[PDB]
Amino acid sequence: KSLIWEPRVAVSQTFAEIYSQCYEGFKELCHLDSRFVPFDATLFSAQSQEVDRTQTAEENAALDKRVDSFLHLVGSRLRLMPAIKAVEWLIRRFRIHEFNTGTLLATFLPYHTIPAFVTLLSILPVQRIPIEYRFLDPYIKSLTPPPRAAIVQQATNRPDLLSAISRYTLDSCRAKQEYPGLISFWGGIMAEAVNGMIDKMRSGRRAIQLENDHLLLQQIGPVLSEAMVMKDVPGIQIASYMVVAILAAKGSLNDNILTAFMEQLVHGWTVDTLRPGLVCLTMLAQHRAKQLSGRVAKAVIKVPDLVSSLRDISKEHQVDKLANGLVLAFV
Repeated sequence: KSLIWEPRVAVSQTFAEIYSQCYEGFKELCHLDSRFVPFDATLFSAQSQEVDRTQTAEENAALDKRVDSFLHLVGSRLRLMPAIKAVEWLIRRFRIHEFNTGTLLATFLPYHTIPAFVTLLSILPVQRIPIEYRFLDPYIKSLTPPPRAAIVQQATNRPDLLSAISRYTLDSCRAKQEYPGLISFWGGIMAEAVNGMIDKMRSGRRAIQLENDHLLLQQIGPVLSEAMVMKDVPGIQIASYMVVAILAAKGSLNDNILTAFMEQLVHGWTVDTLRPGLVCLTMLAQHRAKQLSGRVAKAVIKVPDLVSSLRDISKEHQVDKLANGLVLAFV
């Protein structure tokens, strides 16, 4: 029942004493980032000292929604002690480790090497832990951090967990509460998990390989589609282009799929992602059919000195097929 204090200390603290300590933390977050200020009326108001969750189903839904929004917002700062104190308040007062334990695990997950992660493990109720996170059961029992490699392998073998990681990341993006560590945690997990799923699904039998490919695209296709059109977050777009490049260069995918990706890419790309996207469009054409759609072609020639940029990309990449399909598609 505490992120900071051992049980002997915590049982004797009054809410007045908890609040006064955690509120200093929240007030420090407000000075770093004014987006914290609206929760001053809500989760961190003085009256919250006496709010008992149990005492109202629609209220609890609205509090669950405010808690989840705060967790997304605070996730970028979990290495600071003010952030840990603000979370502690929600844990002590609103018991969010029991009623919001899925959002809370996802918020802390990219910080799996900091001590607060293990402290959080030691107070999670194991039977309220969602199914896609229960690979953490050994690490709760041993009070040691899971290594990145254990998270990669579980994400690779459990669509559940990859999907929870994607959903949390996309929801932060939609609420403009993302941060660099989050984008990078997602992109690297998804890159290696997709690479691991490709290797597990590799077949010498055409029928098996085609089905595997359809299974894989059903798991990860929508997530990659949403991230490729997140125009306010170039970092998530560029991360998704890295995943799509692995699918093109390693994945053995039919030309309707690669074409689908090509068009989703040029639909979402902006002046901030033009070069990395063009590198991606190139690897999608090299691994495809010789002539490309009009969607793609009408967008690709709006790229400032396109021929100059392709000669550059040719330093490290196979560029013939995209210029060829650009050529062959003006008719």
